[PDB]
Amino acid sequence: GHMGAAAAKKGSEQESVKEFLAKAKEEFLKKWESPNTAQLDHFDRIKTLGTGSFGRVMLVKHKETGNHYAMKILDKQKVVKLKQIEHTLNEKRILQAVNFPFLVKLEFSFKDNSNLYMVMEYVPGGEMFSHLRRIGRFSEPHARFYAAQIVLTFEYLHSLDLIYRDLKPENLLIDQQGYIQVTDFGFAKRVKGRTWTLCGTPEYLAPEIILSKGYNKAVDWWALGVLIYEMAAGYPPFFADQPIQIYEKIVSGKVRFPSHFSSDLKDLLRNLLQVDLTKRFGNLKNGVNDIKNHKWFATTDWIAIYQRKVEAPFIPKFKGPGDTSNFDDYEEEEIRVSINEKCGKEFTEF
Amino acid sequence: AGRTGRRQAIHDI
Ligand SMILES: NC(=[NH2+])c1ccc(C(F)(F)F)cc1
Repeated sequence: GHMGAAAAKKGSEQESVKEFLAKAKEEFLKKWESPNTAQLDHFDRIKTLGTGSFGRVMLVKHKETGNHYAMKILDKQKVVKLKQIEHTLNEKRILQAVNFPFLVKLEFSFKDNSNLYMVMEYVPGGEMFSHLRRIGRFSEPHARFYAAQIVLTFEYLHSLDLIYRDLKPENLLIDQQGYIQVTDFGFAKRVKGRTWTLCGTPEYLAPEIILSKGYNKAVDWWALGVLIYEMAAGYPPFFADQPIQIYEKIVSGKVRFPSHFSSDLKDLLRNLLQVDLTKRFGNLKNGVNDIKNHKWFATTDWIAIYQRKVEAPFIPKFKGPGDTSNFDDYEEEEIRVSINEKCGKEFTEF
Repeated sequence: AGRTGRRQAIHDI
């Protein structure tokens, strides 16, 4: 066979994974079942680090301790649509319950008359997105180092019946050791089988989402294929100016690869970017092991990645606590808190 | 030709 000895080690390794995930699910459930840890005036606001339709993320400094954090601020009056609301509750509850080396750590959450707040660990190395766009593309070993962390993170999340649903370089921060921190759980959801919301980012949507089919955690493995392609090529596989054109390309079932992609890489991506769910890697009898044991990952020491023992390909420069040099600049708008509570009943659970 | 800037997610397409 392909493995000689090496097969016994891999099997024992797989059994240890099971053991780890069983303990991880016990810890998750304790926090999921039995979960206002601060207020706004406990923080100095320093700089906007990112913006979206519903609010912004700011670097803040805790007045008492002097620790720096990333504060996600959501305007309750922009979180209007039904699924926008449910998703905000998913995000908070999931983040407070998970624990994994490549997932950002939530520190505080609270709300006031106008906004919802989630205060998480600050990751000063910046978004993968901006490093990727600056250099163009990552070499295959570099992309593989990041991909391995996502594989392990999705193995963890899926074992807790959590689907992530917004994988992309914008959501992956680089920490001071050069490892990944997944940092936005706004589309994550606990799903025991299928779910039906039409949501995500166009370039990363699995075909079954676009086709309004009930779908499962395999959409994350499709998105992993998009991510690895984008990291190694510098652009994603389904690439067009308008969302409707992107959707047509995704559903077609056709992917073209750069001539510099290794044959091992193309093989992996053809099995991830597989429209047929009975054939998509991650969704088969052997689950995530079809991915972890693929030839493209032959050099990957999965345990060593988890334990953060592998030397990173890139270490971001940091000038000191609070440094924002690895982030882009954004327009700064004052945080105004209304005198009257807004949307109290719709966010009573937050 | 495609989108090169940051991409916004959609909560309900
Ligand atoms: N350090 C952080 N946890 C953090 C920083 C920036 C963003 C952004 F990508 F939205 F900009 C999100 C989270």
